[PDB]
Amino acid sequence: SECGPLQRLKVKRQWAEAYGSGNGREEFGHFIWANVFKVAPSARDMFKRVRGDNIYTPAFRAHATRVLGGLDMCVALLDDESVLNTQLAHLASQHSSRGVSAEQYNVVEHAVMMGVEHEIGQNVFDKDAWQACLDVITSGIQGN
Amino acid sequence: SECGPLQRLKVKRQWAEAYGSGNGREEFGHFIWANVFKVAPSARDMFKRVRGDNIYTPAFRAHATRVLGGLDMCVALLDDESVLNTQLAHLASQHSSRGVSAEQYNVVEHAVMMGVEHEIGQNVFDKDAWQACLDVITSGIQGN
Amino acid sequence: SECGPLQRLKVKRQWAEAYGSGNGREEFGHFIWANVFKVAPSARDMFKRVRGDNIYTPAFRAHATRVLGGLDMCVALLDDESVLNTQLAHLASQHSSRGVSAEQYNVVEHAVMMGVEHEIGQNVFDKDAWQACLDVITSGIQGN
Amino acid sequence: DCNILQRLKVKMQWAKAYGFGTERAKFGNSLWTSIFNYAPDARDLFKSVKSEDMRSPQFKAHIARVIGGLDRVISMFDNEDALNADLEHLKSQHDPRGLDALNFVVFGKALFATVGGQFGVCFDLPAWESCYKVIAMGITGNDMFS
Amino acid sequence: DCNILQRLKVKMQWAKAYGFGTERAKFGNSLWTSIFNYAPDARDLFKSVKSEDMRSPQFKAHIARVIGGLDRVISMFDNEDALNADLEHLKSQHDPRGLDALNFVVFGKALFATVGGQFGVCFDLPAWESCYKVIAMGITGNDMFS
Amino acid sequence: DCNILQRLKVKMQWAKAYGFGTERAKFGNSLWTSIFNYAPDARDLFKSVKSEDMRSPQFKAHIARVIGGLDRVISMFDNEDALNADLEHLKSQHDPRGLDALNFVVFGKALFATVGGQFGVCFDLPAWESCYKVIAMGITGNDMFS
Amino acid sequence: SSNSCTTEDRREMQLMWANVWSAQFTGRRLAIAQAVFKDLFAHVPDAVGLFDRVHGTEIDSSEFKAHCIRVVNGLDSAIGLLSDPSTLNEQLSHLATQHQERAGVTKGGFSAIAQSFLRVMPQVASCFNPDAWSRCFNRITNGMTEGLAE
Amino acid sequence: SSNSCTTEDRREMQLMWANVWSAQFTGRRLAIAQAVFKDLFAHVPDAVGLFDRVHGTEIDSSEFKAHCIRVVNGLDSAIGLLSDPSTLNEQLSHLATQHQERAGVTKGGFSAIAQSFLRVMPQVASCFNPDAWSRCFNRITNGMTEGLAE
Amino acid sequence: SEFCSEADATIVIKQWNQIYNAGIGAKSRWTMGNEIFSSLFKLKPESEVLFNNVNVANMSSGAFHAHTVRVLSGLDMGINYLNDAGTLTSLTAHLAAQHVARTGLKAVYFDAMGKVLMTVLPSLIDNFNPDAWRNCLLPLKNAIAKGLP
Amino acid sequence: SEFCSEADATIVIKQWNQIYNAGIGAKSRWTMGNEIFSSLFKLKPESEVLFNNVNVANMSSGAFHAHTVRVLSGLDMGINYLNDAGTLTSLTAHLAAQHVARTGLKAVYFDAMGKVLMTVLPSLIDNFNPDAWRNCLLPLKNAIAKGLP
Ligand SMILES: *[C@@H]1O[C@H](CO[C@@H]2O[C@@H](C)[C@@H](O)[C@@H](O)[C@@H]2O)[C@@H](O[C@@H]2O[C@H](CO)[C@@H](O[C@H]3O[C@H](CO[C@H]4O[C@H](CO)[C@@H](O)[C@H](O)[C@@H]4O)[C@@H](O)[C@H](O[C@H]4O[C@H](CO)[C@@H](O)[C@H](O)[C@@H]4O)[C@@H]3O)[C@H](O)[C@H]2NC(C)=O)[C@H](O)[C@H]1NC(C)=O
Ligand SMILES: *[C@@H]1O[C@H](CO[C@@H]2O[C@@H](C)[C@@H](O)[C@@H](O)[C@@H]2O)[C@@H](O[C@@H]2O[C@H](CO)[C@@H](O[C@H]3O[C@H](CO[C@H]4O[C@H](CO)[C@@H](O)[C@H](O)[C@@H]4O)[C@@H](O)[C@H](O[C@H]4O[C@H](CO)[C@@H](O)[C@H](O)[C@@H]4O)[C@@H]3O)[C@H](O)[C@H]2NC(C)=O)[C@H](O)[C@H]1NC(C)=O
Ligand code: HEM
Ligand code: HEM
Ligand code: HEM
Ligand code: HEM
Ligand code: HEM
Ligand code: HEM
Ligand code: HEM
Ligand code: HEM
Ligand code: HEM
Ligand code: HEM
Ligand SMILES: [Ca+2]
Ligand SMILES: [Ca+2]
Ligand SMILES: [Ca+2]
Repeated sequence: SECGPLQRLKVKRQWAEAYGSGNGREEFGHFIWANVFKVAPSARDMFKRVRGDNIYTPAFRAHATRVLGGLDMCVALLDDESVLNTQLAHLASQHSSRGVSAEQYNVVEHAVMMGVEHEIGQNVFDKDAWQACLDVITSGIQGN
Repeated sequence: SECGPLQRLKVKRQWAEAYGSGNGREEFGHFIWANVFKVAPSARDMFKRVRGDNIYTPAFRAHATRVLGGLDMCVALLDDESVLNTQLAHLASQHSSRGVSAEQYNVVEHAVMMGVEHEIGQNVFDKDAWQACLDVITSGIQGN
Repeated sequence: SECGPLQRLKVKRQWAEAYGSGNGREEFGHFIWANVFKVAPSARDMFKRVRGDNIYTPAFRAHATRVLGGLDMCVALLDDESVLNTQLAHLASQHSSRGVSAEQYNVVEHAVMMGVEHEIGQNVFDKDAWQACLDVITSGIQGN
Repeated sequence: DCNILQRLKVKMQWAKAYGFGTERAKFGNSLWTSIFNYAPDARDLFKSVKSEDMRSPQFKAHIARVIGGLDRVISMFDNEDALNADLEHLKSQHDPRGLDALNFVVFGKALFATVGGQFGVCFDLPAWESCYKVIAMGITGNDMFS
Repeated sequence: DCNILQRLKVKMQWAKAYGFGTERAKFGNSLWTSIFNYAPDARDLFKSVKSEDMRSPQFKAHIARVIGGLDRVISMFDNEDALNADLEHLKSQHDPRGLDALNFVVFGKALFATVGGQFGVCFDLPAWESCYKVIAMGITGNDMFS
Repeated sequence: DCNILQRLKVKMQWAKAYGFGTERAKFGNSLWTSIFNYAPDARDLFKSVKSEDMRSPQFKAHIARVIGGLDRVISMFDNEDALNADLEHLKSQHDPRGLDALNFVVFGKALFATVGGQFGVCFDLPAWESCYKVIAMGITGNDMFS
Repeated sequence: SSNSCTTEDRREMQLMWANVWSAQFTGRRLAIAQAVFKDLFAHVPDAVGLFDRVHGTEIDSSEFKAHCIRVVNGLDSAIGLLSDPSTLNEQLSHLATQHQERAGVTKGGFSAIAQSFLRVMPQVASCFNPDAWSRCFNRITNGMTEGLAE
Repeated sequence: SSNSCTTEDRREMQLMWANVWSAQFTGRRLAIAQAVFKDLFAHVPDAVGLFDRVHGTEIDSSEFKAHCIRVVNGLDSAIGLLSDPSTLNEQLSHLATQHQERAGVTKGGFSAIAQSFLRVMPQVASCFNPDAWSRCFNRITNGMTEGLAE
Repeated sequence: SEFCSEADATIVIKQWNQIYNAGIGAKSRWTMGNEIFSSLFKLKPESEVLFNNVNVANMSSGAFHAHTVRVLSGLDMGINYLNDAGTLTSLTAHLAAQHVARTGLKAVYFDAMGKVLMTVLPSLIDNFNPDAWRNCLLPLKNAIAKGLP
Repeated sequence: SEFCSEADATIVIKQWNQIYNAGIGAKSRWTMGNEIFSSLFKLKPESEVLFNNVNVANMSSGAFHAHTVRVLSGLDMGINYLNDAGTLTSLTAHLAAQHVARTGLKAVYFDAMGKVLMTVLPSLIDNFNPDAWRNCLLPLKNAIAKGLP
């Protein structure tokens, strides 16, 4: 439903836990994008400069590292609207010229969720909270 | 092929084994429905009263518990046509007003099979037996 | 990109490793075909004589054993164009009367890759090398 | 007594205590070592199957045959018809042996002590005593197991 | 060569590698599996002792007899008299078999590979090669082991 | 002899026994301790590489160089051309050292004893003896390894 | 004894085989494949003709090679199937009918290529067990020669 | 010594870092981020100007904060990539070109923010290893300052 | 004398225990008895007449059920004693003395029973192993039916 | 003196053993020799002339193959002795005395060989680790090519 205060705390953690700290990260990433490009192989035409054809190459993993690295920045701020918006914003001016359809900001949302559930287990995963707050982060990159 | 006598025994067991006894059940369920709604997200519009939007919530898990709990009742009777029909029947009068397409009684059949195989391993899973007998249980809820 | 000399060595190994030696083979196979027929259930109409309806039966596993057994023969020769072609050829005259669409020689290619990655892990899997050399083996069965 | 509830129970406790494979041979050797210690004399009744030595394949095979039977009998506790058909079939095989029904009482205690000592404290002694009286009456016929 | 120093040595390495009890049967089965793989043909020379199957008690007994002999022979390496008396006694038992001395060469390599692979890196290949030529010459007589 | 079948074999047994990393240094130290015990004298032929002490990095490096070579040579057993090209290249490096070919025989026994004692009972002594005669003939040239 | 290919025989053959035969070593295969046929022919001369469509006379012909590897790779598939007998049967009979549509192929043909293996394996594979191997090589051919003349 | 960032140095830095820097603790990050820049500036005055588009003068400006966190979160991504060097290189050069299109950014700029970290870490992270940390902080910046003026 | 290797008897005894033990509801036993004989008969109906005493007239009679159970119970004792050649040899000799001292029993009948089991069981057992069973089951058949014309 | 940390040498020695050992078919060795030199040359063709004796004229000659093998064999001994600075230091000094007492060998050539390996190997090794190798391989290069103008 709504990305309230409580939901932002439970998300900060669940993410931090699943985003690991530098071991199962290369796997986290690979798991999300190998879901994005399966539900939307069309999308890979946007990551032409970062080898979207083969998500196994360094060049691309470096990309996904850059993406998920950003998703962090944001989640890390779901509990600070001020400095949060100031980033979601600094991110909006970066995905405008890339012509990204809001429909795509929703296929990645799901992939991320399929991966975080994958990492931390469905038994505990909280969707209404992950679906809620993730939206907030995308409806900020889309400039709102 | 046909849900003979032998096939009903091997199914009773394989199910009982995969349906567990109360531990990996919440996972059994979650695994089946997270397959149903992936091959037919359309279907979730029928489980509106049991939160079909988020298969992670209690309300819904309670639902799936109710469903798979019924599937058991039936499998538990594949070796007793009398008391079996009397249940498949008592179930038919319950899914009529719900307007369920026989096509759907076949997407759930597969999901169940994808989960039982998942639990007990493909190396032993017996499809012709699971496809056969499962049909019999659905062609009874459909009133035949 | 191109199936060079280096790429053929790294593929010979990665395959041999994932093709196992006779233990996780029945699983290797089952994993590939249970991907082929999910992305192209249409295809199962060609394996009518080897029970393509239920990839769990012996008759069919024996088939997949025959197929993957051949894929080996070939990979085993990516480092010997002479005796290699002489096999890819001996294979072309065998899949002509079977009317196989080159589109299908590409759905199996991917399935094989989804399985080899599955066996040996994405962290090491080399796509550009697997996509490259696999093509070479199919563009030989297709008679070129 | 020995209602179906206890029959389904004695079946589980048994199946458990009896085990499979080597377990069976071992369980039987303990049961018979119990019988011949409860009633030394009972032993001479089996000279034909080399009861001179309990380890001889002749006698191990006998043990295999009997408690092997006990297994099948108990396995039918939930089917009066079959159970009685086969419980009868045994009476005819045992009648001519002219066996004092008192040993069947020992086989009862031997059996109990072995299943109970193998199954652990939750052994249902009553259920077992009752449902075994059914097997004895069916085999011996003596109104001692009524 | 094969001076006493190496004789006392080959005795220790052997006694060690050969072991006792089950060890012996096992060591012998490896030595003969080595012989029949070094020279497949050599096998048909033993049809009389059921060499059709190496696990048959007929052949296991043969292995027991031969390397059992090898053991005694080597055990006398330090007594020329006895060693020669018995090394002769064998020549007469083997002469009539009309055996190509070439197999005795295989028995040499088989033996070496087994003692060496059982005793570890410190296997004295030279000492062993020499002192075995003594046993072969004593049995076969062929000037191939000179 | 030393047909390709045995060449592919000696390669596997070797690669296995030789190991990698520390294994190599260790295997070599055992092989050379075998050589200097098989032929004490052979040692003085290596004064230039500090053979006064086998643990000195000077000599450990020599061991690394030689059996390091043995490794490469054996690694080419399946390519007559290369094998011979490099087997020749060694002859020229060793010719001027004016080395008695008899030591190459010891290096043979040392090698065998170490691979066999490291690889276990299934060591193919014959295959190894044959295919090593190829390396010796290629290096020494002496018709002793024919 | 029984002569049956026991589960132990299976694990052993499977292991010894696995090391010597794998896509890892191209060349390890060729060497073995040729060796076997080359051993058959010199023991069963009028057998080269059975393999004419594959240059049985030219052991090095890029055609016979691709052949040799196919036959042995056939055995491989089988050996690996000793782990799943239900499947191995379906696979050994499909190979049976498939070997009947060929001519002069006899139960005695196999018995030869069988000695062929028993003399070849021990040269490349270390720790070979003729007895165990044989009990399972036979287990496989008895399913191939199902419908065949002596 | 060699000064190379060894696998051990990597496991250690990764660990010490992991505890102090994670999405779990919003506020743990800010505190460190600011601390670093606040240490740079007071050591390299004419450096505030390089960060004008992000209010380098207003350490608390909601803009510079979002900045500070971005830079350090950049280091995070890298440190976590010490586990997969092939990728870390592609990622450290993309960061190299990206730091060249900025002005007054020098190899000497980093060397400062490097002392910045060496004096800041030991205050928040327990069990800090200046030597190991340094060998790997440098390993990362040498891939960033690839194309840059002293 | 010698039946099957140990690891074999093992695979067989495990799978067998999966579908046959005293903990199984009389409802399944029955289904197996019938299945096994309704398959034996369709293969050798000439043998159906041998089961008069056991009321073969009706395969659904408490009389006939007991018979299939004591047949399967005897095949229960053999499989579970596979690891003890000693006793198993005697147990199978004893079973031959009976099936022989009985008239009209042809060895080919047992062969029929063999094929029946080989075909029937895999429908009940997970990943049934045809080979392990063949190596263990054949010796049993021939040992039991040793003397049957 | 000091080459690379232990855990490093470890990662390197493992990956190296994966693609280089006496169990590998002469067919791959060749492919590596060529690959490595056909890449060295395209980087420094001026160096191709140094390999006359080894018949560089033809890179497909049993003569030249042996040379790439003994080069790679020497690089085999270094990687496998990374955990023993003592001996490794001597082994690399010995290799310098030779590459130097040889004319026309420029240090920049080795640097070329370094980049070649760094680029070539990752095509053969799974999850090749550029860093571990750099920390271990660089010391080797400089140690071997210590004296080359
Ligand atoms: C094969 O042989 C069997 C022989 O039956 C078996 O062996 C015998 C020696 C007995 O020991 C049996 O226990 C054993 O099954 C033939 O089938 C049996 O035949 C009997 C008939 O005597 C079946 O019994 C049915 O009828 C009983 C009693 O019915 C009477 O009493 C009830 C009151 O309890 C009245 O309501 C009835 O009007 C009648 O007067 C009864 O308990 C059952 O019927 C009830 O339950 C059914 C539910 O299953 C309902 O559908 C009925 O409406 C009713 O309420 C019995 O059906 C006995 O069941 C069978 N056994 C089997 C396996 O079914 C069999 O015919 C022969 N094969 C052939 C055709 O050749
Ligand atoms: C680079 O140098 C090599 C030098 O070759 C290498 O070094 C030499 C010193 C030798 O030690 C060689 O073993 C080694 O490869 C040049 O290439 C080699 O050149 C030879 C020619 O002498 C190639 O050999 C081919 O020919 C032989 C013999 O052919 C004659 O005899 C056969 C009967 O066996 C007759 O059928 C022929 O008519 C002829 O009279 C033969 O064994 C091969 O040909 C057969 O096999 C082929 C299958 O691969 C078939 O396609 C043929 O139809 C025929 O049946 C050889 O092809 C030798 O192979 C090459 N080596 C290589 C790597 O191929 C090379 O030319 C030079 N580079 C250049 C061009 O500058
Ligand atoms: C979850 C929200 C997202 C975040 C936080 C995010 C973040 C980022 C970042 C930090 C960069 C690169 C910055 C740089 O180094 O220059 C980037 C690049 C990019 N993003 Fe996103 N992104 C998000 C969603 C998406 C979506 C949904 C798409 C569309 C399919 C997308 C497409 C791209 C493309 C095409 C690039 C350029 C890559 C390149 O430089 O070659 N992003 N994103
Ligand atoms: C495998 C066969 C099936 C069984 C045994 C089964 C059983 C049940 C049971 C026991 C209930 C709830 C009873 C109650 O507590 O009031 C139920 C409810 C329901 N079932 Fe099924 N069902 C089956 C298949 C299906 C299928 C294929 C659909 C369609 C997509 C479906 C849709 C529903 C719906 C919409 C409800 C009502 C849930 C609610 O009360 O909110 N069922 N089913
Ligand atoms: C990766 C490349 C492929 C290889 C190496 C391969 C190999 C083989 C082999 C060895 C056989 C059976 C030979 C025999 O025993 O008679 C076979 C049969 C067959 N293959 Fe393929 N195949 C490949 C791809 C495909 C594809 C893409 C299709 C199409 C969907 C296909 C369809 C078939 C069919 C329908 C049969 C006949 C099965 C039967 O006999 O009942 N194959 N293949
Ligand atoms: C309920 C428990 C018992 C069962 C299930 C049982 C079962 C059997 C069976 C199946 C046989 C042999 C059938 C054949 O030859 O094929 C047998 C034989 C025999 N039983 Fe029992 N029995 C039981 C109790 C007893 C008792 C208490 C005695 C008395 C001491 C006894 C004495 C014998 C004797 C003397 C034989 C003949 C052995 C021979 O010479 O072959 N049994 N029993
Ligand atoms: C030095 C090594 C050998 C020793 C100590 C040895 C010892 C013996 C002994 C003690 C016997 C049987 C004596 C008896 O019957 O009581 C024997 C029998 C025999 N040996 Fe050897 N033997 C050796 C090598 C060989 C070799 C190399 C061959 C040749 C292939 C060979 C072939 C035979 C044969 C054919 C028999 C007769 C077996 C029979 O039918 O009973 N032996 N040997
Ligand atoms: C086939 C086995 C052998 C191989 C592969 C081999 C290999 C080598 C190699 C590669 C070198 C040094 C090359 C260099 O300086 O760069 C060498 C040196 C030498 N080898 Fe061998 N060698 C073998 C057997 C022997 C034997 C049996 C002897 C005799 C006792 C021997 C005596 C020497 C000596 C004296 C040196 C010179 C050491 C020095 O002062 O640097 N080698 N050998
Ligand atoms: C048990 C071991 C054997 C195995 C595994 C085996 C396997 C095979 C295979 C896989 C093929 C080719 C199938 C295809 O083309 O798709 C084949 C072909 C053939 N096999 Fe065998 N085989 C065996 C023994 C034999 C024996 C003993 C003979 C008898 C002389 C024989 C004669 C042939 C012939 C004549 C062909 C046809 C070759 C051609 O296409 O020109 N095989 N075998
Ligand atoms: C090695 C540690 C460093 C890391 C990880 C790092 C990381 C980053 C990142 C991630 C960005 C923003 C990228 C984006 O907007 O998508 C950035 C921007 C920037 N960095 Fe760094 N940086 C480091 C050191 C430095 C140093 C030493 C200077 C020099 C004074 C510097 C100056 C800048 C500037 C001027 C910007 C642009 C800020 C803006 O957008 O207004 N960085 N850095
Ligand atoms: C290997 C499988 C078989 C086993 C384990 C087996 C076991 C037994 C046993 C335990 C008995 C009971 C003896 C008694 O009354 O004490 C029996 C009886 C009998 N068996 Fe079998 N049997 C087998 C196969 C067969 C076959 C294939 C036939 C023939 C078609 C057959 C025909 C009979 C007959 C006619 C009786 C006597 C029934 C009566 O008393 O009325 N059995 N069998
Ligand atoms: C680190 C990598 C390198 C290693 C491990 C290495 C190793 C070796 C070895 C072991 C030899 C053989 C010495 C002998 O004959 O005993 C050798 C020879 C030689 N190396 Fe290198 N080398 C390397 C790099 C280079 C480079 C980069 C060049 C120059 C372009 C080079 C040029 C030569 C030459 C010209 C010879 C002599 C060839 C002959 O005898 O005809 N090496 N090297
Ligand atoms: Ca959304
Ligand atoms: Ca259906
Ligand atoms: Ca393709």
